[PDB]
Amino acid sequence: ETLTGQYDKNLVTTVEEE
Amino acid sequence: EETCFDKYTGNTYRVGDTYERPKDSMIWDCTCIGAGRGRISCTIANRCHEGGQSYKIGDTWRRPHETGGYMLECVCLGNGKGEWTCKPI
Repeated sequence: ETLTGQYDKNLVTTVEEE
Repeated sequence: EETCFDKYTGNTYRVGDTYERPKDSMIWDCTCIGAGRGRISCTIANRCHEGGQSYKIGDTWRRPHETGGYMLECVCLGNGKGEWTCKPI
């Protein structure tokens, strides 16, 4: 089989800080 | 002359500067935006993070399957979710 993975569903990938 | 300050890298940036930020055991791609508030935008959406390593979308690597012992080819597809595959080759 082809193994697969990805980030947790609830991980935010893009954030802004001010 | 508008700048940002990034407390994780400890550096000060110019609007438009891009740089890596190590945070939460990942590398982020950051952009100094400014926008009247020293705004920084950072993203892991163009990367994958697996096995203690940060990969960019398009990266490929090869490694044996940890049980089967046969060779895998792995690829960071990304797709906004750190999507990687490893395919027997």
